[PDB]
Amino acid sequence: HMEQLKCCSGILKEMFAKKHAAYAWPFYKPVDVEALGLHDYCDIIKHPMDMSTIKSKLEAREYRDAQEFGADVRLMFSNCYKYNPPDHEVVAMARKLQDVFEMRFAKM
Ligand SMILES: CCS(=O)(=O)Nc1ccc(Oc2ccc(F)cc2F)c(-c2cn(C)c3c(=O)[nH]ccc23)c1
Repeated sequence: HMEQLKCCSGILKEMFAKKHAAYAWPFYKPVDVEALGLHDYCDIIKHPMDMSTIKSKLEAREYRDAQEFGADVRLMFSNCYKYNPPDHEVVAMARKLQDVFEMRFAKM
């Protein structure tokens, strides 16, 4: 669990890395529903999640294990797939970032 949670910090650090920035940047912070004018976002997405919130939960030792960390990462992606139409550019970006996560998560 302790070394597992250190590995999860490594995965999140890679997701924040410069080489993935072109598709990862919309996931860096909570979706700003007000600034973006997404008036129905909170109605559709009951549990918003983003990379800064996951980073804070890891630092606060809120995750019991890798499975709990992985569930929040998958929630962030699931929210994006649920809210948006399948052809939305942000959905294409979420899948590219999910490619990064799934590889690392499966090999830990
Ligand atoms: C850093 C968080 S922020 O809120 O500070 N910045 C920000 C700015 C633009 C955004 O939108 C797009 C981003 C890239 C595109 F290629 C198309 C977009 F429309 C979003 C955004 C993020 N997510 C998960 C969604 C989503 O799920 N649907 C709609 C919008 C968004 C967030």
